[PDB]
Amino acid sequence: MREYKLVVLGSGGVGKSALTVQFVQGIFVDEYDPTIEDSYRKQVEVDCQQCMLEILDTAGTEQFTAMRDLYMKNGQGFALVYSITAQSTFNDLQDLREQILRVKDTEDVPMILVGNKCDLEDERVVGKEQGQNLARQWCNCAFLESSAKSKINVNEIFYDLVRQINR
Amino acid sequence: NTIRVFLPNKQRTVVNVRNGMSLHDCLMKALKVRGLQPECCAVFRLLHEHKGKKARLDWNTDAASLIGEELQVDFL
Ligand SMILES: Nc1nc2c(ncn2[C@@H]2O[C@H](COP(=O)(O)OP(=O)(O)NP(=O)(O)O)[C@@H](O)[C@H]2O)c(=O)[nH]1
Ligand SMILES: [Ca+2]
Ligand SMILES: [Mg+2]
Repeated sequence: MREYKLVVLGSGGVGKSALTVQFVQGIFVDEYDPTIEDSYRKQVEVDCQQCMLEILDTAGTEQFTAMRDLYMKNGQGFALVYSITAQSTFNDLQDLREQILRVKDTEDVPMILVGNKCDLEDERVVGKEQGQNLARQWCNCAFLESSAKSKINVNEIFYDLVRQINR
Repeated sequence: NTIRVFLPNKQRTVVNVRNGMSLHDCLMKALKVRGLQPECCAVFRLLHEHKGKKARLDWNTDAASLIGEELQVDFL
């Protein structure tokens, strides 16, 4: 079956791992255990088709970032995640999107902007239109707000990337 | 204080080793989130000196003794 290489990017503590393991294992990771290096693979069914998904979960907090360029070179689709409870994580994404375009050398790369922790509405410091308005600037890229905890739009992040790659 | 582990289905993880952990304790969470059960797998130490050989390890091995070693988990 066909393989899809996805990379989950974003700053520390935004929920990259929580979204990933909720997607592959249906487990909610409550603890904050900073990632060093982790890759997951799971056979799924997207639009009546069985396919292999490779998901590289990156370290939001690392000292050496030389490998990021290589992860971007080999990935087919990218999920840029921020947390709606921390403004700096949202601000940090513009650099990641610019770096990806630079490495792929095209403005048309499968991508989805994800605002995680949407279940913490009372703690929101990044508005939804603020998030939607950033995605429109990035050539109208996909955008959604999720929650690894409540299971809101978790599967959607990954299926959408598979769908953009299929076009 | 880490160990890189190659897992089945072309997966990989780098785990932190806290003094006192057995090989089973440090890989527990990484295996669980991928639905892998240690009792159905063998774990090896990759021998780089002997071009491609692996040397099987006990799941109860002291993990701190393996810092710097690259490992491989396979199914039985
Ligand atoms: N309430 C709420 N908490 C969340 C959500 N997603 C993740 N968390 C919590 O936020 C913390 C950080 O999540 P984690 O997945 O570890 O983040 P990360 O982006 O992978 N961190 P790092 O880059 O260091 O690896 C964890 O305690 C996790 O349970 C969410 O949608 N809702
Ligand atoms: Ca080594
Ligand atoms: Mg993580």
